[PDB]
Amino acid sequence: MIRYLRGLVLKKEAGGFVLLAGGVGFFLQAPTPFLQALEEGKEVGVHTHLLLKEEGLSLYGFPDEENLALFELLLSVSGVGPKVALALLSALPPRLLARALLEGDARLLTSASGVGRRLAERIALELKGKVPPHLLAGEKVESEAAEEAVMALAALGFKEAQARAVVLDLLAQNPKARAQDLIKEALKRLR
Amino acid sequence: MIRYLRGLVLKKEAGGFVLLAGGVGFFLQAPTPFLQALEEGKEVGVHTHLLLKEEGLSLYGFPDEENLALFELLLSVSGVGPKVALALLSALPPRLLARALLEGDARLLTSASGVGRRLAERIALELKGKVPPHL
Amino acid sequence: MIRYLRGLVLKKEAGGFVLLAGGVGFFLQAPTPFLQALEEGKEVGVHTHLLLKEEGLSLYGFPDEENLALFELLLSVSGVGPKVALALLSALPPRLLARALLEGDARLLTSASGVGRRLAERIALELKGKVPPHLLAGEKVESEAAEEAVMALAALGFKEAQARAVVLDLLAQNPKARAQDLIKEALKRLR
Amino acid sequence: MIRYLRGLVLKKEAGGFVLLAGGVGFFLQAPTPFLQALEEGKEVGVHTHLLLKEEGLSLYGFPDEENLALFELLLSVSGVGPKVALALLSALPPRLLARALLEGDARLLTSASGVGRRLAERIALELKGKVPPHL
Amino acid sequence: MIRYLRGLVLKKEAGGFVLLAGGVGFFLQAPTPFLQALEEGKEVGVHTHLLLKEEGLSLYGFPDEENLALFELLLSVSGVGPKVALALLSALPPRLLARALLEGDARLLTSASGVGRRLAERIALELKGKVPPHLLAGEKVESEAAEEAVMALAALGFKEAQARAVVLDLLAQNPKARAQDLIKEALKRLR
Amino acid sequence: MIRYLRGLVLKKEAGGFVLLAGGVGFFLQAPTPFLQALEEGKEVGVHTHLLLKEEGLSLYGFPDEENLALFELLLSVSGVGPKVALALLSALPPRLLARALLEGDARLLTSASGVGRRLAERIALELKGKVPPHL
Amino acid sequence: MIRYLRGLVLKKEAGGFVLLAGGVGFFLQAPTPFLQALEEGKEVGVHTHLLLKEEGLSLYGFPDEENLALFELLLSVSGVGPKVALALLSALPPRLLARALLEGDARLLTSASGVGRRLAERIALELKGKVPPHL
Amino acid sequence: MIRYLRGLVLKKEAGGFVLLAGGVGFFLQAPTPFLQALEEGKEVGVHTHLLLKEEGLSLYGFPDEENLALFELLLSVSGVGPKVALALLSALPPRLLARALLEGDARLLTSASGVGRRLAERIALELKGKVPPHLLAGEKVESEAAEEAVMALAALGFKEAQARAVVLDLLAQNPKARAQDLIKEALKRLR
Repeated sequence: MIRYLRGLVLKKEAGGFVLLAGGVGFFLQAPTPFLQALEEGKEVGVHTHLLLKEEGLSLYGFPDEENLALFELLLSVSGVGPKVALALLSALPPRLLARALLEGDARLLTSASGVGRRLAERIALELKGKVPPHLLAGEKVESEAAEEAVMALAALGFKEAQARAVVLDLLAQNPKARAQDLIKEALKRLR
Repeated sequence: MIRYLRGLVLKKEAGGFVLLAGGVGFFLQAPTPFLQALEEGKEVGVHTHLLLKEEGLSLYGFPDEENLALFELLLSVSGVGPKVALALLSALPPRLLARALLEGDARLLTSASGVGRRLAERIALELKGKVPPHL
Repeated sequence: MIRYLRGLVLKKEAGGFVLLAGGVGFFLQAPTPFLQALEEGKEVGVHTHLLLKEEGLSLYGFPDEENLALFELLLSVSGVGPKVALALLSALPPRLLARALLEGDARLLTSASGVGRRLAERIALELKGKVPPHLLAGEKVESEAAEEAVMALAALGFKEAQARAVVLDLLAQNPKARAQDLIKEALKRLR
Repeated sequence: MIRYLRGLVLKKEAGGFVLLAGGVGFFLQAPTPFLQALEEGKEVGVHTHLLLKEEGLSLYGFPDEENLALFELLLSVSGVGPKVALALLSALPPRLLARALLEGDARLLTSASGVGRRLAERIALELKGKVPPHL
Repeated sequence: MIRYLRGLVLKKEAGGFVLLAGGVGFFLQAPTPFLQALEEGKEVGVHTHLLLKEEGLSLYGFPDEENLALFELLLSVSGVGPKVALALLSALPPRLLARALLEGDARLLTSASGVGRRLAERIALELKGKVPPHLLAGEKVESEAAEEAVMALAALGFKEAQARAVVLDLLAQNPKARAQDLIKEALKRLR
Repeated sequence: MIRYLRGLVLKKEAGGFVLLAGGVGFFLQAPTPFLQALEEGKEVGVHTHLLLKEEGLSLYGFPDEENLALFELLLSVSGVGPKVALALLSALPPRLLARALLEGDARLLTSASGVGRRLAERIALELKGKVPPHL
Repeated sequence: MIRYLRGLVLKKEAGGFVLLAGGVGFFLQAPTPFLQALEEGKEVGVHTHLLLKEEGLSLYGFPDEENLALFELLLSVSGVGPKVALALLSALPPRLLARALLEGDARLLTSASGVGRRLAERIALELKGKVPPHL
Repeated sequence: MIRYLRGLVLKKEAGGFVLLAGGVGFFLQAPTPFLQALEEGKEVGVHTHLLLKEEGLSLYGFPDEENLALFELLLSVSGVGPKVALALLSALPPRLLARALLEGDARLLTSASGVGRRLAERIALELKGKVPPHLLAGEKVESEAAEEAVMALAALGFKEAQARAVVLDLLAQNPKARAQDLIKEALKRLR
């Protein structure tokens, strides 16, 4: 239910940390990497993952949707718990873990704290193939293809505005527009 | 306990979406139609249903007392599949469903994915006259 | 955990209603009486009572601490659930129910929707005596014994302030001060 | 998931108190001492511990990582009695407790109400060297 | 595990009875019909059906494999318990119940003590088709097709033995031999 | 499933006894009276009651449909204590019990060990008119 | 607790058979092969395995410490399917199985009915070096 | 329920063995000692102890009531299972274990396979005192105090019968009669 949260890093820890979102001091565990790049006092967003139990409720935080994704997916397997999933996530980088998970590197998995011999195997055979659409490379947008379009246009002659004023109108009739397909199509209406 | 949630759709995504409700990202699964209709980046209120599990909580937002109601009704059978639930609610509009559920139309239900003859067949029977007039 | 909440009465119902506290639309059941004296649109405070389950979580609201108290106490008994406890609370007034519960009117209990024959009995034998400190009469403070003190003083001669200015100083050295014990003790220092 | 709660003490009351945390009245049971010390009507932060049950959630606020820590430690035994837990934490100050727990002093624990010889006796054993130096 | 048992009918009952097999007095419930055709004192065989629980173990007895069969099959359905299954079995004859169960007479099912409206339906939709190989007519062998063969042979001329002495030898080379296919084939070797 | 067991009392012993039933030593707990009356080394039939548990089976032999019946009846309440059960059946004869149970006499039940006022008090209520005439 | 049962095969029948063990008809499911080999009307001893369930007991007789052993081994995985168990034991002889299980041969297991690639695939892994030399 | 059993030792094992009582081959675990003094082929009595579970039923056998006693008592403690209880029983002799258990030798307990450090302690603190009436020395009757009486009498003069014929009559009026109290009391009636 709780997936995202914003608040102060109130106080860190070995494998946990506390987020003062609202007026509530939430306590969530996270991967060492993420955990370290975490500094008390500054606001922060966290991709959380609730988790019931038989004695209480648990919160697990992550740097970005990607991570969260694996953590879940990971928990998806029978036998793998938060600790392990966390280990794996705390050991090798997501991207590399995504691949590994897909392909099935029970070898590479073992190669990481919480190093599970046969477990790394189950987790492997178990998610081979079953992994992942947009998850082999951390989603990251470059530059404003829009502006980027213009910027090109300007340097190609066309007085800025002339170029920007029609790049926009282009993104209108067609929101999807890689600078390329955008830029070109401008030359057309800029003949 | 959550029945209604009104806030920003922080991010549509697949079978669900994230709704911001005052510093807290709530994640709800919801009917494909609704799902697509839903425009991210803006506000929205959605009559929801909080569902607990071995894992933990699971929210389900819908556009009205309407869909919600069918969702909940479908949930009380055996193929309680919120999946199936959502399966059905995604394939047939509330009106056709309610009329189908009620007049027990298995010769339709099957549209939903995952609802073979059997399930639907023994879904209508299970709900024989449980589908409230309000349709 | 959740005991109190403030928000709009978003939408009422047969035996339930929704409280839009925060940005969340919480749905809680309440006693018919309380329920009716409830009007969509106006802010309201609710003495809530969470309740886990095996399929979801449930919220039960109440007019005042008193009620909440019984509702719990009620649930305290083996076999009595929210519905019943609610019935009982929805039927006869708290005060009368508090008494009844104490004394043991399995007769009076039955005498109320959800009218349980032997249940009214269990619930009776079961809480006989086990009920309640400050719960035989809805807690309700009268007038500002403080001011009330003064007000008397003024009408007894003493120019207001003279009287108020020392009633306060009296509540200082001694916060607990029924107008009586307060008033008198003023005449002393007002000789 | 709640570990820290900082807000207005809406109402001290008996074995607990109500803390206002942004439009929501949270209710926490807590150690008698703390409890009395606690002045209602003002602000307060309290390191808490959320405990689930058949019934449902139960919060437990304490004044420090300190008490909290002992509370939690005591909770993991068998006489997991948050009652007993609170029983002990109310009778002996964290220092004496931790030193007692650790050096396993049953010849003390019994002060707490509900902790007969047996329980305490088999509480020290259970925690033999589980009481962390930090005392 | 326990399916069959032999012992005295030690003492009967409303819907139960006790079988003293071994030295143990076993107590099993059975269908009224079967139950009535049961008389204390005489040995008897029972087609039993154990059944664990959360408070004890239960034994359900039946006249013949056929019945037992239905009782189980019956229990096979979700929601139908021993009581109901028993009712159904205690009401209409197996054969007719077998048919009904196959075809799906939620109408005929209801038509019987423990008369379940929608239940008779579930039980119906639920076992439609899923019922039963050799279970539409109580298995019952006629006469010794073997001897029967002979008996015919004798009356057809052939001195008894001559006929019997070769019927046997026929059942040898071929155990499966309806009197017909048996008899004929004798005339051949009796030419 | 065992209701009657008839065989040699291989060994009386404390709160139970061992009965030989064709190469198998069965062990039954039973009412003190019966228990003492019982002469070991000889034969005996005893209407029993097999009770399952977390641990496992538990037999309870009694001298008649009579006692058995009360034993079983008492077992269905909450203080299902076959102990309490046996407690009561050991203190009061079936007749007085049945008449007590039925006319709900708590002013007696207490004789049994372990049955405080409360239990007995809320044992009669629980069985108000459940005690079958046959007394 | 039953490991061996030796008595008359009162009636072969389908996926099981009834064995008479001194006035008591025991019913055991068993491997098809064994099953057919089995001649009804005569005696037989069969190393068994008693399995409890929600329903209740379930016996499983086999012809040797051999098959029994594999049956039991297969039972401890996840697709604990005594069905699958029997499925496998019916398709491959103990020797090939044990050698297959052990050398983890999924490129075979699939013969058994109900054992798709996946199951078998994650049956060998589960038993990697659990298959005892004795083959 | 099952406490005693007689049958052949059909086949032994590492920590188990099979008893063919009736026609059933029962499989029960026992203590190594007991286990070893066990030889396939010979009849034997076993002090058994059933034990349900969530996957099957378990049988644990013992040499004599004494042992069985401890095994149970042992299981009585929270955390100690059949294995451990068995270990303990398989390690040190009952008598010594009975004492130990009473007194509380967490030291001596540890001193035995399944050597539990803190467990030996729990088991200790836990049964200290709570152990055992007639269980500090394996119950074992000497000689027929009766005959023994006589035998003395004869050697003291009195012609055998004369002595035996009145020892019996003595055990009659008084079954409880240590040879001593028996013998003497004979001299009286043999004056």
